[PDB]
Amino acid sequence: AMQATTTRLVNRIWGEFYSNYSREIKWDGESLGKTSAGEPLYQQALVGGEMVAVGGAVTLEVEMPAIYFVEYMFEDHCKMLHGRFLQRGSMTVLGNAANERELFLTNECMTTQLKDIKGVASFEIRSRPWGHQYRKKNITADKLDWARALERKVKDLPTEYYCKSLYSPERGGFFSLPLSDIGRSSGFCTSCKIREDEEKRSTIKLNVSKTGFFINGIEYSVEDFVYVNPDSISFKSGRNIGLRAYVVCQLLEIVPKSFDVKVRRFYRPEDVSAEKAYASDIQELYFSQDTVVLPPGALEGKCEVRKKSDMPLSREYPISDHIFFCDLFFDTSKGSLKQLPKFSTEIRLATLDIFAGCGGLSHGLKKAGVSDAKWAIEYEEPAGQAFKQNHPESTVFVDNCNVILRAIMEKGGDQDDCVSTTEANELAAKLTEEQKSTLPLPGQVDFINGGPPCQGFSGMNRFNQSSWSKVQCEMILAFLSFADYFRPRYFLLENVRTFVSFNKGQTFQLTLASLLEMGYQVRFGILEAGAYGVSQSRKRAFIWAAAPEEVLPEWPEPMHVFGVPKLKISLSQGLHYAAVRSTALGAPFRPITVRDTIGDLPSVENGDSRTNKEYKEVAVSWFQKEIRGNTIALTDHICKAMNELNLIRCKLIPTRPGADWHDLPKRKVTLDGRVEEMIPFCLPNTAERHNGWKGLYGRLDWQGNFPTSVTDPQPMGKVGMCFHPEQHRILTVRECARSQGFPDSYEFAGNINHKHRQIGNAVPPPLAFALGRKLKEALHLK
DNA sequence: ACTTACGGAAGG
DNA sequence: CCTTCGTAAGT
Ligand SMILES: Nc1ncnc2c1ncn2[C@@H]1O[C@H](CSCC[C@H](N)C(=O)O)[C@@H](O)[C@H]1O
Ligand SMILES: [Zn+2]
Repeated sequence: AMQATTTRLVNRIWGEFYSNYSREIKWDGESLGKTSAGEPLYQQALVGGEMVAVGGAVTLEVEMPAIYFVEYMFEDHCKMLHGRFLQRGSMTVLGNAANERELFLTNECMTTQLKDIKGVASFEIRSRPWGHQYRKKNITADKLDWARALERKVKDLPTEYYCKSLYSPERGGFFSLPLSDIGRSSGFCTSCKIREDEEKRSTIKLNVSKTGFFINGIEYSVEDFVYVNPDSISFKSGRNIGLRAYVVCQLLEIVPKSFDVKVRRFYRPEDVSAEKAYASDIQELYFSQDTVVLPPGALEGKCEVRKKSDMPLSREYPISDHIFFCDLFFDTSKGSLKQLPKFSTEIRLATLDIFAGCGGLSHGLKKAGVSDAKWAIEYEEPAGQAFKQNHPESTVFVDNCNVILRAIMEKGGDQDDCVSTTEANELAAKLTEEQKSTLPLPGQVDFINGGPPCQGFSGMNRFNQSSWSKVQCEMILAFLSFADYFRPRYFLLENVRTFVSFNKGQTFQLTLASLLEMGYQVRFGILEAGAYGVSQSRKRAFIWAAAPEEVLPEWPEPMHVFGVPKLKISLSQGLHYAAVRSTALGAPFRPITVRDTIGDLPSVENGDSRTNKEYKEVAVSWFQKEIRGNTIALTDHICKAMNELNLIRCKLIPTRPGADWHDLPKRKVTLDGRVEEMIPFCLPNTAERHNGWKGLYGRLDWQGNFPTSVTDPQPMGKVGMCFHPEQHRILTVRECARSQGFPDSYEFAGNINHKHRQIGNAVPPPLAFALGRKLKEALHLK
């Protein structure tokens, strides 16, 4: 319940949203060259007295006039000018959080006569050096710039605009300026060439040798292995049943018609039965002799099909390899599976994890090879204990982030740049010298990640205007202040999907506006955790930020079928951005089900409290072999104890898909001597406004998926689906951890409520691993 | 320390 | 027009 401790930059950005806020036209000079069409190229000109030059900006009438950064000028004797659009900040995803003097370069350009220019706008390109050591100089320069801008605005003088980033709504973010590709004055525009290449890579182009084509840039050819959409050849938490994956085919022939492709076919284990898909590798295929003639537009990508001997030695949980293996033959007519009677042949960053929790993000990030987890901050004792247990080489501060930040800023001597409450200062002054000597200092942290609390942004929160929820939503400012003070090379933020829509997006827009103020490149997206190898409907919003000299990571490619449409962020002007595709209509791998996740764990009764057990059966599914590994000790296979009435209700729920409280008979039970009603009073009382409370007192489906992991699985909770598919009990701690992708060797601390809170709060380790892989690729790109 | 009671907006 | 996805008050 502490007000966030912030630097003055973040405090100034958020303002009131912070609780603790404190006609003559003539060429100038000679020519310098000619275009490919023999047109002289000039660099300087005069248009009615005002001066136009390559690298400046010009104005066109449109309501505010449009601004165009001049790329080149040339001459019919008609004077011409090519310019790239400079979008204003208010017309971007920033909205009302943008400055009135900042312009963003876009990939849209136009050619216009010099007579159409309304005037010349004072325009500069801003490129400040990056580093924590330039913060004070940047602060002084920004104060001077603000004073000059206010002075000019008082006297009604023309505005002076600056540009430091390029706005990509198609890539969804703000990237670094290609300073070497703009203002060349050579008759060649990079955006024009990019547009031409994008237009070219869209049509059907049969190759010269009549053996392949160029669908969407991909160069398919005969004997290649391709993906085909399965359509071209429900209850709560069970919407993935009936969803099929990509049909893997071999390009056999190019049948002339403007042509068609004749392909063979491969069968997956799930095409035989659901029991065969359970006990089978996710990358297994069956040879068949069925050929289909398809249009060339039905192909969805390329893959490799090997034998079991030539499969890659490295095995990862989040599978990013488009490699399958074929060993058996599926007879379509008989339905049998027989044997086969042309297949295929340093950067670790010192990391600070704020709001660490039990270490779900840190585990995946450091498993990918990009994070060190050198420092962690987590103010809850059980979660900090779990983090220390799972990352023994990490320095964990079990303290408020607003106190750790105050201690860090006070250690560095920047007490005048800290906006903190008296309580934060008093608690920071009460830190022993041992902890104040191991605190991180700016220049030692190259990566800051972590997810601030989402309980104030979640749509479940009925009371999101209370003091507690308003304080929880204020932890964004402390995270941004950590990023501003330390200035790491990379920055990662995770929150709920509703974080981008909360308060009309004003919290989201004010976040990017902060990161852009520090001089970052910011990109945003929304990812579904169930498309990366878990049986869970978990939609999370991610924000990547990088220094101007670094490369922004790409988004991981989902490889599992999941019944979730495209998750779009609304930018502005009716535009939307989807970070990744939707795998509902096809993906390389089949969805993970509940039985694949928790099918092999031994049965336990209600209220089991044995924290140490032994595995009874061996792993069967592909998930169980990957989630257990070499673990021989079963930990935290314990479930919460239900009272007599709740246990009585649980035993009367049928063990069939779609079962919930609607199947409870209407009768009076006697427990003690108390007489109660079997059906809870609150469920039919407000069922009309809550979709009938579907899923409450509901069992999981063996072929479905787990619902969203909450910090307190209850029978009568907004989720509801917490009962075992076959056992009269709630899901154990270990089962809820497996549903989140946690390896069986992971440890949790506290009582059962603390462990459940730890699991329900954590980022799925597979998603963190995928993000870390993308970050590793970005780091190697530099 | 548990158990019950339960609003409304963003996307489709 | 369904389909998602935690905090307070009462024992
Ligand atoms: N002000 C604060 N200072 C430090 N930790 C905080 C905090 N406010 C909330 N937290 C912690 O942040 C955690 C949620 S973030 C979840 C942990 C992490 N994202 C993961 O993937 O595992 C909670 O457990 C809470 O204890
Ligand atoms: Zn151009």
